[PDB]
Amino acid sequence: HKILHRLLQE
Amino acid sequence: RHKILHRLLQE
Amino acid sequence: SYEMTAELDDLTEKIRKAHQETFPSLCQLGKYTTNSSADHRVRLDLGLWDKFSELATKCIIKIVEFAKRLPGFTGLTIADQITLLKAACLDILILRICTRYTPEQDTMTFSDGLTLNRTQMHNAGFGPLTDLVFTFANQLLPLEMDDTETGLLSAICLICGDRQDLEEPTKVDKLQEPLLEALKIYIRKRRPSKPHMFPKILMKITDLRSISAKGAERVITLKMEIPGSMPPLIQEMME
Amino acid sequence: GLVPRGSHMESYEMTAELDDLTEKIRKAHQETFPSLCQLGKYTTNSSADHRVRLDLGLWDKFSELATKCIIKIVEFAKRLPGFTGLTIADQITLLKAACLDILILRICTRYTPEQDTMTFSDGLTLNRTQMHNAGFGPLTDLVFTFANQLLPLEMDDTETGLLSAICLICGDRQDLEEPTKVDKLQEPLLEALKIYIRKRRPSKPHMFPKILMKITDLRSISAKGAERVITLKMEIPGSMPPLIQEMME
Ligand SMILES: CCCOc1cc2c(cc1/C(C)=C/C=C/C(C)=C/C(=O)O)C(C)(C)CCC2(C)C
Ligand SMILES: CCCOc1cc2c(cc1/C(C)=C/C=C/C(C)=C/C(=O)O)C(C)(C)CCC2(C)C
Repeated sequence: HKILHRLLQE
Repeated sequence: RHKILHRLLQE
Repeated sequence: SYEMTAELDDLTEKIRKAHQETFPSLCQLGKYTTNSSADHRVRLDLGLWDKFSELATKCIIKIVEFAKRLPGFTGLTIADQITLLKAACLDILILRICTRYTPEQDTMTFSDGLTLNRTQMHNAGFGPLTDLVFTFANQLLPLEMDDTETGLLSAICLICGDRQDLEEPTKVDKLQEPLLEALKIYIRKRRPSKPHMFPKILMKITDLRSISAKGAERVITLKMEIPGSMPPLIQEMME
Repeated sequence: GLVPRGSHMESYEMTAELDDLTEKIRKAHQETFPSLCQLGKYTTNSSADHRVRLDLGLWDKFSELATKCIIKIVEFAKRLPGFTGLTIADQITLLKAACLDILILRICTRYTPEQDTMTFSDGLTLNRTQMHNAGFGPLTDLVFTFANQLLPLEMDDTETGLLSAICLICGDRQDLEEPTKVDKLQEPLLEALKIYIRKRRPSKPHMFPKILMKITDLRSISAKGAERVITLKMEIPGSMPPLIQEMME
């Protein structure tokens, strides 16, 4: 979940 | 068509 | 004697009775087991499929009897009565079998007492849906729903104005409203120290509908694995 | 002008904390999902005439818009109070579980019944056959029927946002690390919704359970969305947009 994890920690 | 359900309803 | 309280108690009572006289409770059943493929999962055990689909057929007959006892259900059009039974059949079957789950043995018990373990439930035909159904049956056990809640939930699932192709969806919508009100008053009477039990219990239907959708897909794959037709009543309900 | 005197003017208790939560959910929804009245509509003529297997042209637009709305749903989630207080694993688990459900709810609030159309966040407006050809396939009629069933509830942005929030913040999702903390987040969301519905529709009492049941319809539909992901994967050349795959895995 590379994208999702990035959007969530963004 | 199947007959069972209608016969069960009319029961 | 406030009027709607009186009417809702009348409704609550006959739905508990309808569920009780069409679905024996776990403590009333003399359990027995079978050793048919109970230790390893297989694609299908034909002997288990036969017994299980026979017991399912008999419970669908009881589900029809249950529906005929719901107030107003036989006031709907014939085609709507048929459409609602087909659309809720698996929902109510799932709900019923989950009230028959024994956690320590990891078993489900059918209305003749047959008690199958998780592997046997798989081999009988659950197949890939097995853990989902068993997981759902463990999530319901803490709630400890009685016959009234299980009957009301089954009625709510059956009398549902959002099913495709009803001829009088509005009449069915209205018929569902006292069922929702009766469940809410009953939960509040029974679980006083519990705030949001009405929404919690109600949205368990969400799980039912998900599982039941998956069970409709399972029927398709099962037909390719059974060297024969399913019982005709199951064929009719699953169209 | 003058507001004439009615009869039996409703009383309600103080619910100041839930009032503010209600306002926050409303703003979060509005700011991550424009309303139909604030969108400038436009059509295409691509395969508006008859149903096809997949309009490969409409699917490009639909999937890109879908990508963008998943981003908006992550933004909406981050604005619900407490959501970012959950572990990242639970945030991901909650979003993956509810994404398609919320996206269905959102697109059904963009239904224009007279025209039989749905409108996307850039204004793109497709009729029923075009929604079919865009990738809805055998689910078109089910989604359009849900959208019609929503109309008599006359939901507004507050109820739509609160229902989305409740669908996302659900302690029942499998593989949650702190499912009890998620349950605590959800309880005031259920309360706010119940109080809002009472205040807005004082003359219709059954509306809270009736609106709650719509979630159970959403799950019936998104449960079939998985099966469609696999059908679509075989019809499209090349890959599914990667964020869509992360949400459907
Ligand atoms: C998704 C999984 C759900 O479980 C089921 C799956 C299926 C079926 C029924 C059930 C249930 C819940 C049976 C319940 C029987 C009872 C309650 C018997 C009894 O009290 O004696 C039928 C209709 C037989 C065939 C198709 C599949 C395999 C999909
Ligand atoms: C996880 C991604 C979900 O998005 C979708 C993906 C899919 C579907 C619908 C949506 C929805 C409901 C999109 C809504 C977009 C909006 C509301 C756009 C906007 O505001 O601009 C169906 C047709 C069910 C089949 C499966 C796939 C994966 C192709």
